[PDB]
Amino acid sequence: PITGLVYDQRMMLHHNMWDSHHPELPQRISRIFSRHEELRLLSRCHRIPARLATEEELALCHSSKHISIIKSSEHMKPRDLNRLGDEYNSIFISNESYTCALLAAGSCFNSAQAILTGQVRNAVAIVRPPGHHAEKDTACGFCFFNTAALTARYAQSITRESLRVLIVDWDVHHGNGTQHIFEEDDSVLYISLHRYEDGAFFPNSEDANYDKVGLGKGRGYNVNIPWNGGKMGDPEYMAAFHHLVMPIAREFAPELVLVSAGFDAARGDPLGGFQVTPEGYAHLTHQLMSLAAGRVLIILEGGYNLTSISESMSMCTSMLLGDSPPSLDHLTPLKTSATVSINNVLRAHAPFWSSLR
Ligand SMILES: O=C(NO)C1=CCCC1
Ligand SMILES: [K+]
Ligand SMILES: [K+]
Ligand SMILES: [Zn+2]
Repeated sequence: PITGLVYDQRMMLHHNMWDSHHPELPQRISRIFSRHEELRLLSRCHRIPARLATEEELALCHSSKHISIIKSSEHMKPRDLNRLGDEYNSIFISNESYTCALLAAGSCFNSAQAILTGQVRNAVAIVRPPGHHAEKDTACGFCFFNTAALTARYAQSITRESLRVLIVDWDVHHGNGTQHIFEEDDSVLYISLHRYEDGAFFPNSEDANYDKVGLGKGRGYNVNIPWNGGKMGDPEYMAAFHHLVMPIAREFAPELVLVSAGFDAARGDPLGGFQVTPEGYAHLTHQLMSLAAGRVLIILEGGYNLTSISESMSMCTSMLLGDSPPSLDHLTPLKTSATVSINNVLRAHAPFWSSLR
């Protein structure tokens, strides 16, 4: 009944040298860690060490060209770093960025290994830079390497190739990189909830719509839950879990659950515009703990209100430790567009998942 936790202050070294107030701040992870200490959650966890991902491990999901370019940034001058970052969509780079991305991935590898060998029951990874926008061949949206995708492949490499991994991505943005990496794969089920606005929300692609169900062998194994026209919160997320996430996940019967746990859908976030509460994230975590014999790894993605993300992720760790869920506020009726979204996903995925029929 042990919960693992990985945090390493070295991941704060990745920084924006032209805009020191950029929202993807070094103190995102130190604030989450501090709140775990304040709530006396840290002493209840087993500390898991960070490590660098190797280049061979990065190649589980990424091209050699992309790996080499980010690797080369470690020795670049600021003028090189500025121009290189501006080649990507929403990326800043410093001489420490590559090392920090390696530590984010390697920290999650060690956590998955601890879960899969039974050292811990579940775990939380307080890591940055985030990962779920990173593609096979390019960086994007503050992400260099796709930490969650890499962890799924790493998990398969130390168990068996066809280990069933569920990735639930509740960051407010679509994890375009994770979807693309696994789009043709039936061993990794990707489920994303995200603000969509008919494509008028980052990353601004109709790839995030509900009709993208996967390709080839992966048909049915990509579940997009897109939100339109509404300040979504606990009622909508609870409804999506009840009607979609949990029935599909139970039928898939994962052997490992990875959460791309961005907290930018949280009330107070400067970018997301949603109002999921810390108790809401607690309830989402508690439901996922009923899968995979409790083998859940919570990986920090986005989330930019330091107070909101600290309370929200700490509440997730409280759930992993076995604490009872806090009480939700009175769940208001769903925003009408959320009902439309959920019904659209149900129709798209009922062909592949008999639990939705
Ligand atoms: O939080 C994020 N992704 O999860 C952001 C990347 C670019 C703008 C917002
Ligand atoms: K998401
Ligand atoms: K998939
Ligand atoms: Zn995000």
